[PDB]
Amino acid sequence: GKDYQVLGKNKVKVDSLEKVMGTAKFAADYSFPDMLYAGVFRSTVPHARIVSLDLSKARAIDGVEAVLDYHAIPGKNRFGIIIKDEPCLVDDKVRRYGDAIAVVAAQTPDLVQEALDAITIEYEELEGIFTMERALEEDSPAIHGDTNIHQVKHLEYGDVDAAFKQCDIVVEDTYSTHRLTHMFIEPDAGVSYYDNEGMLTVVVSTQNPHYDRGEVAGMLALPNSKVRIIQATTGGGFGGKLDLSVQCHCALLTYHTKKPVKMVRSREESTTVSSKRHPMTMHCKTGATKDGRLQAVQVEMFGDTGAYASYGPAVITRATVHCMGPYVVPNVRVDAKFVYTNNPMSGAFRGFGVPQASVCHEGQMNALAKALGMDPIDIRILNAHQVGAKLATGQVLENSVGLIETLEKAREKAVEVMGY
Amino acid sequence: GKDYQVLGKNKVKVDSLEKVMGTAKFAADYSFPDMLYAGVFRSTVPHARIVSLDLSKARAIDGVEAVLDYHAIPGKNRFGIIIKDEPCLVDDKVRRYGDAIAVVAAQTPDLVQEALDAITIEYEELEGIFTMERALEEDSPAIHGDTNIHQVKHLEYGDVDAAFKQCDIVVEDTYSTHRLTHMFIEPDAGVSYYDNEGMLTVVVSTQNPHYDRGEVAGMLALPNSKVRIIQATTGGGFGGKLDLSVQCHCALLTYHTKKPVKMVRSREESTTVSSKRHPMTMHCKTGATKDGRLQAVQVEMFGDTGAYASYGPAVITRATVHCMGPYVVPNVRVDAKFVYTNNPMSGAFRGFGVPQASVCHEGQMNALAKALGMDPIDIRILNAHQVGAKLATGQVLENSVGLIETLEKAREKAVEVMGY
Amino acid sequence: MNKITINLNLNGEARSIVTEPNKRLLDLLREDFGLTSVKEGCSEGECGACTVIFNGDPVTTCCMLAGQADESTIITLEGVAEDGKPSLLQQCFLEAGAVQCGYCTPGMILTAKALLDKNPDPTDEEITVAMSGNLCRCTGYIKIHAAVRYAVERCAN
Amino acid sequence: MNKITINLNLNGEARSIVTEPNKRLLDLLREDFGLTSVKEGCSEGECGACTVIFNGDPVTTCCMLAGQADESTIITLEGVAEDGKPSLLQQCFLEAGAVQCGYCTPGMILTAKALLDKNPDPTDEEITVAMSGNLCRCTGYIKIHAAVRYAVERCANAAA
Ligand SMILES: Nc1ccn([C@@H]2O[C@H](COP(=O)(O)OP(=O)(O)OC[C@H]3Oc4nc5nc(N)nc(O)c5nc4C(S)=C3S)[C@@H](O)[C@H]2O)c(=O)n1
Ligand code: FES
Ligand code: FES
Ligand code: FES
Ligand code: FES
Ligand SMILES: [Ca+2]
Ligand SMILES: [Mg+2]
Ligand SMILES: [Mg+2]
Ligand SMILES: [Se]
Ligand SMILES: [Se]
Repeated sequence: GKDYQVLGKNKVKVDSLEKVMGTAKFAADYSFPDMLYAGVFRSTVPHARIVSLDLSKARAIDGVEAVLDYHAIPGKNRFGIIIKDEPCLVDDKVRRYGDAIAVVAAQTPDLVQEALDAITIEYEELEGIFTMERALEEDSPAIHGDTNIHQVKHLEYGDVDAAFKQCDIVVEDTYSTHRLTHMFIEPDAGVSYYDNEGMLTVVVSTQNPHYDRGEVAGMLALPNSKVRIIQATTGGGFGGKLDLSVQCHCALLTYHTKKPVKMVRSREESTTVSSKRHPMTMHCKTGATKDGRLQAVQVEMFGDTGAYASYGPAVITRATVHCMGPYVVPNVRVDAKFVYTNNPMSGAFRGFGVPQASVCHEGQMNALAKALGMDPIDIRILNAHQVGAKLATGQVLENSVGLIETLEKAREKAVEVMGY
Repeated sequence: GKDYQVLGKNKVKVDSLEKVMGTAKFAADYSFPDMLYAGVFRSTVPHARIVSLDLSKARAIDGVEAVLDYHAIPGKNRFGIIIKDEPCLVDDKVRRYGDAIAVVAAQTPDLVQEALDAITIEYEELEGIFTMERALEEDSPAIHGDTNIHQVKHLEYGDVDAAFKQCDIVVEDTYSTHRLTHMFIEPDAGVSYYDNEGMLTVVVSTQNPHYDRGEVAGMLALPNSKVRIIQATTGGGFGGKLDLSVQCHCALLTYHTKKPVKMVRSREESTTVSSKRHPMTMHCKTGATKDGRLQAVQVEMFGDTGAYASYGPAVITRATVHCMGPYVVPNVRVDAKFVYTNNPMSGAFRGFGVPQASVCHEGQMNALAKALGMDPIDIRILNAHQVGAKLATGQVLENSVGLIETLEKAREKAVEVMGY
Repeated sequence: MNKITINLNLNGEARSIVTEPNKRLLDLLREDFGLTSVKEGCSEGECGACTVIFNGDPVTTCCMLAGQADESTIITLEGVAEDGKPSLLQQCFLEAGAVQCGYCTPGMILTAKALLDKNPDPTDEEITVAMSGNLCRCTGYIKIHAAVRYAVERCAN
Repeated sequence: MNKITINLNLNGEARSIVTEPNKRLLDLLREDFGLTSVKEGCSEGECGACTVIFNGDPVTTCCMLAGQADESTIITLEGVAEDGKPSLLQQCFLEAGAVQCGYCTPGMILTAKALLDKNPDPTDEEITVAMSGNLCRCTGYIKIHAAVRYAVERCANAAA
């Protein structure tokens, strides 16, 4: 259909050969002469203040070339994919477990760990917030600024207070999705160095090399054109590699030692430090009529974005806009609030808050289909989006809409294979 | 003169840092794991067919990975910057001393030399041609095709036969220049290999990587997009690094061994094998009136292009177009004939035939000035090109012509610094 | 601690190295022999990314001490290629679409090769259980299996 | 042929290597010590590109056997930098336009430095003779000589 020269065809990928031959090099596969190894000394508490930090004994180890804290940063010390609330190295205070406090560079991996076990630190723990409830309490201690309210969106389409009176059926239920981690098979790894021509470079497992460049250049106060980021062959990301991982820590050390700095996270540290999916809770109420046509959807959701924003602003926004499934709803009300907590940093994970939202609306639909003796597919085909329909945002679908086809073709296939 | 923001300023070069720090890498400074070293077995005779070539004893040496002749080339075996008359490895016959016949790849430079010393060969020597006079004799063997005449040009402008009769003065002399070598301080060097992603690559000391690529791709029968040529920090060329040096021999050895192949030429081999400046002999007759105004120039010249064309075409035409000098001459005739000989290959050397041409046109101007008792600078200002002058090719100068300013400024400065 | 002498047959050739024993077989292969096809995805024997053919049998090199590779025959992904070219198995993985991020690929191929080197005509079930020691987060395993089934069929001829 | 032990101070640090004696000092520095700044432009003492400061004097390493570096103090270009930064002399080559292809540069800088370490305020004539063992095919030497002169003036300038 629509005869194409190469499009559609199953061509051998341009990078598969080196992957099956084993010559392909992922970040951790890179090695350079005089290359030093790096490790990060992190927090063991979730919320506190650093009263005392001693790095003297670490530095005194024969083989350790450097041990640094935020003072060592010549440029800025605030980063973030959207909101600059993430430090490279804690300066302000610890806001989570595994927060980056200091970084070490040594001749061998063991010397790294030796230098790490020699560092001592004293904390002045604060109230670690772990529930959205306690986080909303105007009483709770602000993890950021003077409030624990990160994002707040409100979508109002038509008039739901009215429509909820033209419905012969109305279902209400509270939905909740948990916390998950990308679990890409390749742990976070990177290597920074000044190349032969003096170019500060970072080879790394990432999903956005250019974003990484800005942050590094910012940290070192260098124009972007003078910082090179090479996205090495990457072993999966699924969203967990959009935030900074080792880029700044490696670069920072290469900046001070002028030598290549390799940092390869163990599975444990990789999972402990990377972002996680936003665990959400969604209060929903959908009203429909006999025939099955939806009349109004109302949602009030909350989100635990964690110690730092990360993709939180984008998660809440995308969630708010999709919470009312791929169906035509003339009336929509949405209240969403994301809060900062001391729980693992929540960010981007395949779906951007839509998987969580899908459970909520699909749970409602299947609920209405059960209360109206309709086939879960038909009740959907009926309210399914089509070219010409109007979205809760006032946008009108003008092209590419094959939702009903995915419903029919799918059901059909199901029948043929599972007896629908 | 135009307030430029940065233009004209003595800005530190973007590549000077690596050069003063010693980190800049020239081709020979590159080394890779499992890299082999390569050398070339070259002819010791000027013109001859190869009766026999034994590579068995060279191949038997423990440590030698490959010993190849033209039979190992999968693609084409004819190359050349302008005319494809150069082989990668000699097939039909040797045309010069130092002709590349076979190549060797081994674990060490000593093994390579050992391999070369073990190769034996038998030639059927033909007549070596070393004079343009013998080359033009049609009974002399044809180094290429059916004649030793390589190029011929004729520039006819106005009418010199009529012009010379109107002249008050005519100077006639035969001029000639010699054979020179570029002598860039860095000898030819290169290294080829397949990179991590299987990309065939060649890091080389060159002046034209894109040209190099097309040749290598043509030898290995590969598309241009699948052959990477990286011009390493280059230690000078002056025209001597336009022709292929080691690119193909290296690439070929890598194609067969699949390993990195490094080839660094000794100064001797580099000079013996690289191009040279075309020696030329120019017969000139220049006429003018008493006021010192030029009326006609007639040149009959010859050039020895050596065993292969190289820039022979570019040299004969450029020299033909400029041999009257930077002066308005209403009547010019130029005959130029470049011939093939078994002398070293003549190619591009800073000037493309104009240095040789200037020896001629300036020698003429100075004899004119002396005979007419004029100041050498004045006789030149009088006939100098100016916006609007008509050139011997019919071209009229429309802009950017400051010959008279060089003349005046030069004399003014010389009066001051040398007592002109 | 004294350095130990290790003799083994790595990727078709007899090698021998004297080194400290305080390291894993995975480290020995990656660092001492430069075989970086052997990945380290978890450090606890779960992902299988560090799988290598240890005496006809696949094993997690992150669970073995360097010294234990003495007198053994080890084959890593680099040893699969035939004179620099993709073996049949490797070719099938290429055409089948069994490769996404490619981090698990080395182990997968080695497990599938170890199998096929013992059972040329395995059942889809024998194939599944055979590679159940290797985790992939990209493919869903579908197309990886297809590549193995693909190879076996072409193995018939 | 038995191997030999060579003890020397290379770029500030005491090094020791047990190697075959049949190699030039140029090969030792480039291959065994990885100092590629030491160039081989001719193999016969003419170009000076392989120059290194040897016990305080500029010498052509292609004319020397590896074992002859025993008990010596050698400084290659890599050892001129101050904490990974361009020394004054190096900064002057950068600014004076003394650098074109840059192949003769390591040698030029070392020869200049060898002179300045002995005589901080040389005459122009002394600068020339001191660097007459280094050939350049790009600059015509004009700006290379200027760079050294500029370094001498700025050095004196630092009389604060
Ligand atoms: N019309 C289309 C659409 C998609 N594709 C195929 O599917 C891929 C996905 O394309 P697209 O939907 O445009 O998404 P991106 O290329 O921007 O990939 C990012 C996306 O990719 C996903 N799948 C992943 N797959 C792998 N192997 N690894 C990850 O980390 C992944 N992370 C996730 C997450 S999260 C995201 S946001 C394309 O590369 C292509 O091979 C196609 O052939 N034709
Ligand atoms: S690192 Fe060995 S199984 Fe994962
Ligand atoms: S293809 Fe990515 S983990 Fe398997
Ligand atoms: S290579 Fe030593 S002086 Fe030229
Ligand atoms: S700058 Fe090129 S040889 Fe000196
Ligand atoms: Ca990133
Ligand atoms: Mg070239
Ligand atoms: Mg020629
Ligand atoms: Se994501
Ligand atoms: Se040239």
